[PDB]
Amino acid sequence: PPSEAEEALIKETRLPLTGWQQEVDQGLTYGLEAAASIKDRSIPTFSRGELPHYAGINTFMKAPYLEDVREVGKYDVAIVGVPHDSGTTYRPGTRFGPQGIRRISALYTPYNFEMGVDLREQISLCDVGDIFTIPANNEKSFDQISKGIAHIFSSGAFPIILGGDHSIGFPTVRGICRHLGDKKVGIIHFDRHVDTQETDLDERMHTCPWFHATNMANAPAKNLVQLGIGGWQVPRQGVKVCRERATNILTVTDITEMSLDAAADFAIARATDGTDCVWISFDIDCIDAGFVPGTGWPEPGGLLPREALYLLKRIIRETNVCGMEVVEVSPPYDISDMTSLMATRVICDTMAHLVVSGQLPRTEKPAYIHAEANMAVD
Amino acid sequence: PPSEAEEALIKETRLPLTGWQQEVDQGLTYGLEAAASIKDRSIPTFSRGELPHYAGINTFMKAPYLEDVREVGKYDVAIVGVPHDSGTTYRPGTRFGPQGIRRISALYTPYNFEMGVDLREQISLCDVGDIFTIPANNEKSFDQISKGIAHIFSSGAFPIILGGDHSIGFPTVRGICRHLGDKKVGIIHFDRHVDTQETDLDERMHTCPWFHATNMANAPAKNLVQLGIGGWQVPRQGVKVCRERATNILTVTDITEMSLDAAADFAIARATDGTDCVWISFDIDCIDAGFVPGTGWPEPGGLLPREALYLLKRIIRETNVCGMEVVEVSPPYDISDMTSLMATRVICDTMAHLVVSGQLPRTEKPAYIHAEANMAVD
Amino acid sequence: PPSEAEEALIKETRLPLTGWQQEVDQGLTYGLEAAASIKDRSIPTFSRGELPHYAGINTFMKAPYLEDVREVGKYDVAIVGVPHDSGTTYRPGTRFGPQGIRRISALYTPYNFEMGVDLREQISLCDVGDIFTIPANNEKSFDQISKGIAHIFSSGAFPIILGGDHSIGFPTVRGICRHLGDKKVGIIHFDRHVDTQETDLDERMHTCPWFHATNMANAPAKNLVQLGIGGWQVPRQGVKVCRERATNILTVTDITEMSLDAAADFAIARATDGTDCVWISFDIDCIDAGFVPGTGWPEPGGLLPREALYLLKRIIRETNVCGMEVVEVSPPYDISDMTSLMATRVICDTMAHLVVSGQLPRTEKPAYIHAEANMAVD
Amino acid sequence: PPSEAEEALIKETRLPLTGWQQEVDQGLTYGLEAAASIKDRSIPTFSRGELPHYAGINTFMKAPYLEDVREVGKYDVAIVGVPHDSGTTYRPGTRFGPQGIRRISALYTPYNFEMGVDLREQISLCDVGDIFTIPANNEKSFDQISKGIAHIFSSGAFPIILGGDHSIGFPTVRGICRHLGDKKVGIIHFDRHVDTQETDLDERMHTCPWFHATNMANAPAKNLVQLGIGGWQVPRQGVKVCRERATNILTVTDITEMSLDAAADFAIARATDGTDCVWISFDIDCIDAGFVPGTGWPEPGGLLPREALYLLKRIIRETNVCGMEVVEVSPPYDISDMTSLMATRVICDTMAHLVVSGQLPRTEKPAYIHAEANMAVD
Amino acid sequence: PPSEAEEALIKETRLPLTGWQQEVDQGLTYGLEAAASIKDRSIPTFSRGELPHYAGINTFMKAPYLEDVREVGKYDVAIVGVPHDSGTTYRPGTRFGPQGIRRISALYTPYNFEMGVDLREQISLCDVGDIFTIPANNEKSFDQISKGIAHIFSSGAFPIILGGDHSIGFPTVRGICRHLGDKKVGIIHFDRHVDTQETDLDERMHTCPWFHATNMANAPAKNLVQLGIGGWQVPRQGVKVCRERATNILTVTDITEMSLDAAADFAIARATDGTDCVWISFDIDCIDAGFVPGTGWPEPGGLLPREALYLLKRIIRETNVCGMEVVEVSPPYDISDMTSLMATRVICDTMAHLVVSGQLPRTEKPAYIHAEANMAVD
Ligand SMILES: [Ca+2]
Ligand SMILES: [Ca+2]
Ligand SMILES: [Ca+2]
Ligand SMILES: [Ca+2]
Ligand SMILES: [Ca+2]
Ligand SMILES: [Ca+2]
Ligand SMILES: [Ca+2]
Ligand SMILES: [Ca+2]
Ligand SMILES: [Ca+2]
Ligand SMILES: [Ca+2]
Repeated sequence: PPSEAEEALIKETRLPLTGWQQEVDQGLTYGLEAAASIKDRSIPTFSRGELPHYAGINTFMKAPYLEDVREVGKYDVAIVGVPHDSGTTYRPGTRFGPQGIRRISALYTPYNFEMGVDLREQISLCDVGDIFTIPANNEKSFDQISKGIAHIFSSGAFPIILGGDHSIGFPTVRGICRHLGDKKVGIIHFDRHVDTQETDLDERMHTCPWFHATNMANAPAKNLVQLGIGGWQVPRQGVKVCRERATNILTVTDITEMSLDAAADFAIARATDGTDCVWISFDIDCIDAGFVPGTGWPEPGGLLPREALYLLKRIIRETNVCGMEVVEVSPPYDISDMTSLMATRVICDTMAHLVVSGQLPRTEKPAYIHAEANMAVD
Repeated sequence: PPSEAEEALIKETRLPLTGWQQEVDQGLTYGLEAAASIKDRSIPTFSRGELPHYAGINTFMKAPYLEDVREVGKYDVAIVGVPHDSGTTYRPGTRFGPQGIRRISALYTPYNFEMGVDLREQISLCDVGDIFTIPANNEKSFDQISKGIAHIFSSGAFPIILGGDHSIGFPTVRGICRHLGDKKVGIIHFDRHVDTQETDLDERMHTCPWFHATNMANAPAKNLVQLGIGGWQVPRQGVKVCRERATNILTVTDITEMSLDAAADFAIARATDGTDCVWISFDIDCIDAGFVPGTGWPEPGGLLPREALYLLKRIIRETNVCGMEVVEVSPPYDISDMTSLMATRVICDTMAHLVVSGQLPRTEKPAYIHAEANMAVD
Repeated sequence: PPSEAEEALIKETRLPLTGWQQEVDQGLTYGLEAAASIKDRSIPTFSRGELPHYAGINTFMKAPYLEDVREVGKYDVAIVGVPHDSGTTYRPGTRFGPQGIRRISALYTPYNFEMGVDLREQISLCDVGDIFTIPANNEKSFDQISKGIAHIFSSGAFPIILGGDHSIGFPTVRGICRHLGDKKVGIIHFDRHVDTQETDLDERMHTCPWFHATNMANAPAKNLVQLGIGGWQVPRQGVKVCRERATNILTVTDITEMSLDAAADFAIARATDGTDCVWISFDIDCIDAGFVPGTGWPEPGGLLPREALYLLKRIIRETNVCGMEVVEVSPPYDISDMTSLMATRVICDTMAHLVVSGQLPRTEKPAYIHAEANMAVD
Repeated sequence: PPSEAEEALIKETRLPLTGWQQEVDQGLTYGLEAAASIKDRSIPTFSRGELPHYAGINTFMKAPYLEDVREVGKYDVAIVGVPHDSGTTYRPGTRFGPQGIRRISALYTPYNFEMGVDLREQISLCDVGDIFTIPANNEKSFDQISKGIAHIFSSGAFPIILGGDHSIGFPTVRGICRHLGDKKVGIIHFDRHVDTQETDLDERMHTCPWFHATNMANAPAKNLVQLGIGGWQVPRQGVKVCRERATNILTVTDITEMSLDAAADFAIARATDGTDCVWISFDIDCIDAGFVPGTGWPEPGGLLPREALYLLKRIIRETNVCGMEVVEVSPPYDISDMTSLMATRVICDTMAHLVVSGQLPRTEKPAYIHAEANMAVD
Repeated sequence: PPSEAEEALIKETRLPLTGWQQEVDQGLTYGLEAAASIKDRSIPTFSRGELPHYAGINTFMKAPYLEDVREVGKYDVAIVGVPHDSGTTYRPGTRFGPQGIRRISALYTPYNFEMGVDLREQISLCDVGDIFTIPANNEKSFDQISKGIAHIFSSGAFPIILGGDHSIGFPTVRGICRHLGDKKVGIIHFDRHVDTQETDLDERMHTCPWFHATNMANAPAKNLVQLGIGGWQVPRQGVKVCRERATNILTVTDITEMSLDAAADFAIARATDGTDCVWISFDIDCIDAGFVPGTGWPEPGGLLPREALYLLKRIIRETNVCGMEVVEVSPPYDISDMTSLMATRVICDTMAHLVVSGQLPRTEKPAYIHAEANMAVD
């Protein structure tokens, strides 16, 4: 058989360069041709585009900033920041998650070697900026989040949420469910922590999103899949809810003992049994603490990066994904954006798996998207 | 007499709110009205504008990003980043100066209390992004810098350069001089270091800009004013040039002994005697090292922040300023953007002094701006 | 005249050692005598007390932890943490302010050289731990804060609040006013920022405490003194309130130009004219940013440490102080607890000035303390 | 069979102590005997040698500094720093790579437990300091690097290069090839990134070394082995060159799927097929980002430390190695020299594998070293 | 009158370049001529000497490392590290003080602008490395320190000690006194802390050096001058000793109120009245904590850098100085070597004041140096 590297070289030949040339051409018009001493005449005077990586205004992957969010339906993918840390029960700082992710994403090119995907050539991506979150009122912030996510989801753009603490899992899923009609969504949750209790410190904090999301008819708790649960921070109150609502859990040791392929098989089967789409909710703290210091609830003995990324390869390519959030990156506790980088990799890999599996670009709005918002979903 | 505080309260009443309302209105159109639970209906769903400060895409002071640089002449002020550290002789990292300055500038409002200036109401400001610098070839990077700065300067927009190491003082001033005709520019240089030697490590590095700038006829060395020189890093080769070319120097002890007012009088008189405009070149390392850890050549015993800022009040308001650069901020060596914040304060104070003194907005292009570039200035 | 140092040596002779011996004796009983090889038989086996400074459980200044808060009236001073950052409009992290202050306070002894004060000998101090704050609901957190501060204040113990963001200035002052009857309190506010607007991001955040506090009859806005206001972060909305309510403001330049003694005279006269006590609200960001990197709204050109500490000497010793809060220390943004240390110094100096001026220990409850809570003060 | 630990105890008995005693004796002569209260009379007054580890002047592993580089041929191994970051396309800082590596190397002893190697007893090692690099002119810096590396290589000393960004792979290999005559060198490249494009930002940067090295007749692209390629930073321009020149690539997943032994077999076979020696070029970023934060292009999902070190065991012991470089350590982005430590381990393990396999010390100059420099190799 | 800057330009003309040329010439011999593309033929291939500043082996100011300490009497100044933190009562880490000072000293040139001093031209300086300190036994470490300092002092070289915690003040002064015969030394001590108690934590720690030093007949307590004492960390036990032994103390407020000139007059008069030489003992924590975060006992409200440096100008130039130590730099708590830089500035300024005042180079051994060690001084 050919190696992955040998296939990668062949796949690269199949990718076009029209998106690259478009950016070069616009850069030369809007940034001027370079000074006379520059030999490569694709270089402008003012950086306009990907290069140099260390320069420029940092939107996610230097995607266009879409100021007018009413136009978001014109894009295959919309990156949206949710700078919300009012749900944090230990360290705050994840209100800057979106900023750290955007900053470090400038290191990347739009191309993935192993998969032969070039997002600049194969999808349209925009960055719509951030939800106007409300630090002093978690519930008001939830209402802002749901309205913005509902707007993006109903437009047909695929939403990728930069968190923000995990409490946002309730208002993001609520925003989706406002436009699901009677369709059902399975939640695939990567986390050490079950996040299923009712209240924490008198409010609906990051330990509580799935209690409230699975109270909605569109999100069955029996289709909630929780990958990586364990350690010393899993609240007993949440465990009780998982047991009584019959959620689907694998610990880290379950995953490594059964094999990653069997663990992914479990997640796919359980999340899709009686649902129409799947929501991916990736808590960066599911990765062993040694790789993600910039997070509020680090825990040793988590998933290693290649394990988490392989699980994503299986799950994203084999389910109908309606959106994703990557939560709990907390830049004030990070070192050289290590944790933001891990989150960026999850986001970019996910987009590439959606391309490989033919889910993006979409040729039509998915059947599960309903234009009228059901404001009584919760 | 009335206190500064009493005058500030009166001055604030004289400022309009049309620029504020314009941003609110655009934010509501482009970011949607807020969710129903939000009481303040100036708040949108998506952050679009100043608020929240911790959110959004970080251009300088959240000014509009001007993608099409050919339109820069429509703005009173253009912020331009010069992410260039090929001139550094000790620590690199100031290629990220523009990024750190943009990031921390989100903390500011457009309004200065003591001066009664609101930049959102009184000027138009844009951020044109960054010059496409050339890390492996200082001279090519210089050529890019001069072309971009010449473009901005000739448009009539007032250029504010975010450095970048001090080597850029040559290509920025060269860019200006390309459009000065036979007019002369006095350079007011805040620094512990004279920056006047011919080469360093075989090239034109940050210790060399003024040797090469004052070789140009438009920039007389006799009008170069160097405020703060001293310590253990001033190269003897540069001192020799200062002596032979008769530059105007005050040490930190000279400044504090003679009084800040007398020091400013000296700078104004010497920089304007036989010149038509003044270029401000502010090396962040002129501030005592305890306030600016994120820099390549820190030195104890520098200016204290209030001293540097008072000197700027006198100098900016009493000279005809053609542009400014703030150089040597090196975020990798900083703590919580302390050094970027000091540079942001210098930049914003300067804009406010230009407003107070009636230099901005301009009612016409200044007499010293010539449309045709003299590419043989150097 | 004798120098301050000469007076300090004489003052030290006047201090007893009974409090020291009491701690040594308890340490030997509860921590055992030392191993046989230890020569100094005041040393125990287990650290119990001040020594070693790097060891032990970190309450503030290693004061006794008062588990049963119903007993707080037995102490001259009660340290209370308010780990609240739901009012932050830029960086969070000041929910850990109390932790950083407690940690670094282990460096101190109970004795101040220049003042000849030994708090271990001259007052009883306890640490009551922290208010149970509510990160997801600023208003609920306010209600907790007011109840706890009211409890401490009404007991007769002098309350020192470790913040926490400045939004807590409303619930702390509200807690005091619940027990002031019809007596009036003047607020002496050290800050670059006026903190007087009505709402921010739809809530009562750290820019808003004094709008809401001076709406209470017991806290006249005409007695609010604001020392250090200036820079680029002072919201215009707050300036409008200061003007319309006639608060008393001095900028940093006002203070340094008029002399610290004249500035203190102004603060004392204005805060005490028609009031019965004074509340001290010290925002750590009033100190120049170079000294306080661990804060959410740093600003260059602030007060230097010796200036702020001298103002405190004048103000604390010459007013009848009912309590104090030190706010906005944000350890995640600090370097080696520099900012926590500055706050610790403010707190300890204040206690020493209260001792020097004869305000502590109290011989009786002050006339302004009313036992029944007026829950309708706001 | 005996365990590795059991073999290690036996191997240690076979190592002499003459090199240790020589250092002790010189230390006592040059550093004086210890004060009278010191019992171990191998201790001097002044640290001179390995001990204490936290003390002294930090050459690599506290090896002798060879001031006169003309004498380098007297040593089995010469450590040379290349403080060069003009080839960096994102973060600079690797100009301090050599400093960080030297600093943290003081933690090590000269002895490896598992291999039973003591470099103080079995080889002569010197530190020749650093190449005088040229930050403002990448090409001039390349010329300095090639001259210095050619000098060391032609002397018969085994060169170990402390980088410095990967752009130096061209001038280091060029320096070797100047003295290879018509002999051929296979390059074994550990990296996530192919580093094979022609120019980047108009120059020959760290993404370009192997394009230019394999243009030389002595370095066949068909013998270039690239271990670990993948992620989102592999430039398409480089992939095209790899395909057209038929380089040998394994991804991380290829390596882990095929087994480390099979991956090493592949590297050995392909790099030695038609070559006379092998150059090892180890980019620290081939290790998963969680272990190497101090680097310019970190990437998740890389090699784990034990995987990289096992590959080195197989490859170094089973090829004729002519030199090695370890590149891209960037101390400004590191935490407690973690990344410098990983690079130190690679360097020291490599020396030990050369000893175990009988490649060092050399009994004669290798047949492939030619005394006359071919300055036209490129 | 001429400004300091005008005098500096004239003074620079009076300095030779023979020391510079000597280093250039040796660098070209030992580091080879540069590659052909380098235009400045003073540049070698291998860095050998001052340049580049970011390169090379870091001895203090890149001075020659004197391996054979028996030759130290051939040098005007000997830098000696004392990597000792067994006397620390709060934070350790100052065992790395010498390393941080050496590292950051590479930023400096040998020339001071304001004073017109070039140490490369006017003195011979060596770095003798570090004392072999004994972390587990403070008293054994003291014995090593005294033997090494006695050796350097008796040779006629001027000793500059890089600490290390202040406990070393006893063994360093003891080393000097072993060679003072019956001559007397006045100690000028810059510190917030008196450092005069008998024991701390059962041993002679950094709070105790002057108790034990002034027990020696050669060091009269009545000539001990303590500049900057104050704050909350001054132990009462030490204050008692200061009072009973009649030491000479000025607080920070004493110094600023009386004027720096009067404070220096006091220090000079009191330290020299009945003594033959003066020992300078500079605790970095005498500087306000905002400038020196890397220290074990930081304190707000200290000296500002320019104040401390001016005091040194007066004191060093007007006393007969026999040696100096700069203590308590703790790199693990520093930010970007800020604190090491302040200590480097103190050291270099001191050398320059010794040159300006004609104390170095010495034309003969000072009358107070006795060749035979009096081992019974203590
Ligand atoms: Ca979670
Ligand atoms: Ca979690
Ligand atoms: Ca400069
Ligand atoms: Ca400078
Ligand atoms: Ca405040
Ligand atoms: Ca404030
Ligand atoms: Ca590489
Ligand atoms: Ca790489
Ligand atoms: Ca001391
Ligand atoms: Ca001290």
